[PDB]
Amino acid sequence: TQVSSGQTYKITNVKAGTVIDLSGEDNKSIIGYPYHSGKNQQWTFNWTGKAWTLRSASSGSYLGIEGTPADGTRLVAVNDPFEWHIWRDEANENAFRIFVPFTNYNLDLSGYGDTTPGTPVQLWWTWEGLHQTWTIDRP
Ligand SMILES: CO[C@@H]1O[C@H](CO)[C@@H](O[C@@H]2O[C@H](CO)[C@H](O)[C@H](O)[C@H]2O)[C@H](O)[C@H]1NC(C)=O
Repeated sequence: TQVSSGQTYKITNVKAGTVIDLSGEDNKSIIGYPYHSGKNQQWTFNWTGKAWTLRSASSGSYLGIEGTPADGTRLVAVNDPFEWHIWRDEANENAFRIFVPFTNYNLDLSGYGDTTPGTPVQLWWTWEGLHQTWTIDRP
């Protein structure tokens, strides 16, 4: 399936198999969680003209970040559209990396893709670890 502006997707960690999930505990924290077709596990993509924004299908908040980009920066739901660069992974072209634009920081399921439900999604410097790679497909 092709990723296209206006469409809504789930985003699955290649290492863990859990998906990017807007925590039901606080409707703010971004975690890895097993997929149950929740709307808090579905993200509406928009191409702005220069980057992607990801809108929570349940809350209407956007996938964004907790502070300035760094190793360990938490992802959180934010009010305003937050722009991402999204590229195919170089080794596995069916998967993707999601970067803060013009940085080397990409989404990373913490604990090296810890499968535990509630594992935070964070930024980390880009490297080959598969917990930084994600499939994007229909809910
Ligand atoms: C009423 O308590 C909340 O119930 C929700 C439904 O079971 C639950 O939502 C899930 O949260 C997890 C993360 O903890 C994940 O986001 C799932 O996709 C959600 O369905 C809340 O966690 C419950 N707890 C609290 C404290 O609200």
